[PDB]
Amino acid sequence: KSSSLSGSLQSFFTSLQTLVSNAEDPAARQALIGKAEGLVNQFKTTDQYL
Amino acid sequence: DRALGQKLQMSNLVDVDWNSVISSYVMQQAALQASYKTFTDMQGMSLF
Amino acid sequence: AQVINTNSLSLLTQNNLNKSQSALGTAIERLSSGLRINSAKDDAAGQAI
Amino acid sequence: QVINTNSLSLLTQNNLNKSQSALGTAIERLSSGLRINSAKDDAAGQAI
Amino acid sequence: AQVINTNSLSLLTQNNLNKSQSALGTAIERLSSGLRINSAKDDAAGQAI
Amino acid sequence: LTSARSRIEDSDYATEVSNMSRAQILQQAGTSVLAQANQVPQNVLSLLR
Amino acid sequence: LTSARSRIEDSDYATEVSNMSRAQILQQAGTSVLAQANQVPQNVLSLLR
Amino acid sequence: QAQAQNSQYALARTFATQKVSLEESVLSQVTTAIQTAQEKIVYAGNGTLSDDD
Amino acid sequence: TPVEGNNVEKEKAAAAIDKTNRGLKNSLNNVLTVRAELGTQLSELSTLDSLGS
Repeated sequence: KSSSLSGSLQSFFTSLQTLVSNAEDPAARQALIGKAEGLVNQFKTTDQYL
Repeated sequence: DRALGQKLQMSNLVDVDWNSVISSYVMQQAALQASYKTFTDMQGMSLF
Repeated sequence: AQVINTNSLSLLTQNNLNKSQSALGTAIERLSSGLRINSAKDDAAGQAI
Repeated sequence: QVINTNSLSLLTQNNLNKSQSALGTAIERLSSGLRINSAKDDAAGQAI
Repeated sequence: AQVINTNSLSLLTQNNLNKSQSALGTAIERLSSGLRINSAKDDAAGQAI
Repeated sequence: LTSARSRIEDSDYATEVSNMSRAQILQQAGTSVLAQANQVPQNVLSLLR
Repeated sequence: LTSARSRIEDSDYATEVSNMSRAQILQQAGTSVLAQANQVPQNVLSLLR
Repeated sequence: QAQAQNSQYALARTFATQKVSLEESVLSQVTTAIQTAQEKIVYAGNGTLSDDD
Repeated sequence: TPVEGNNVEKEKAAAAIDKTNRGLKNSLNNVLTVRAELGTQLSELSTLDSLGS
């Protein structure tokens, strides 16, 4: 219960926030894409186990 | 910097952590001991 | 159904030590470098900015 | 706290530079005997 | 009780240290500049007047 | 720009130092408990024979 | 010339300090494992039965 | 969740101060410029000046 | 290319200089973006391997 889905989820929200203040920045946008990929990864990985 | 990176690279190929091997080693020592107690007891019966 | 043999308790312990080791490595690296952000692993947006 | 960047030192250096410019101006004018030593001081006044 | 994952007293102390840091910086700044007012943070209405 | 660059880049030594202490204590304690853990199979061998 | 000669001559203090420490630890480990290693025949024999 | 909330606010505040301090500095220079402009204007009110002055 | 004594060449060289300033800005931003992408993957990998272990 530290790396479980929630932990990644709030981290994605955190990256989205940091984008909200630097709207033009390409780097932040790429970072948000990556965080989204990680989030979906955890979702599907747990679903695989079930 | 490149040399440090490749140094750490080499370790991953050839080195091994001590905790893992040590932990396995002690246990397997004990397992061998119980195994031989098997022999001791069967021989002790064997005298019949 | 017990792990006296596999230890388990021992393997478990070990993994926690790995977590602590990673924490110590990060702390040492940052404290020696003087920078929180030493590589793209620290942050993406931070690196760029 | 931060080890590697003394922001306050930079700020104090900037203030030192301010005072330095004022000091240089004072000495220059004091020595020349003139307020208008160059076009910088009072351009139209210099022309007049 | 002794919790080793979080030394609460440490964070408690760190906050107060930062508290001090701010005031020291302010004092040194004012002493250097020769002005009570340096930035609008100091005194807005006074800045204007 | 120097101030902002600092706030993004630099490390806060007190934070990493306390993290260091946390990590060191964790590592030593965990190695101790791991030694006792590896003995646990010895406890059960003494149990076993 | 003095600096250039130094770069050919001198031994790096930190590097060799670390090497010496590593070597002491390795030799300690080797000696202890050797004690247990000679015990190995001792164990297997002492169990004579 | 609440911890992450506070962290997000921390990031936001960092960026906000980043903008605002710079704005203040440039405005201070602007104020100095306006002051010296006014100073020049008074000079213009002088009636003993010829046209090239 | 020498420019002294001439016109045209001085201004042409200045134009190329400004062009390169702009281009360097853009290239810097691009490289930083790629570095950001790599950093994100680099961070993700450690979480993945802890999961696996």
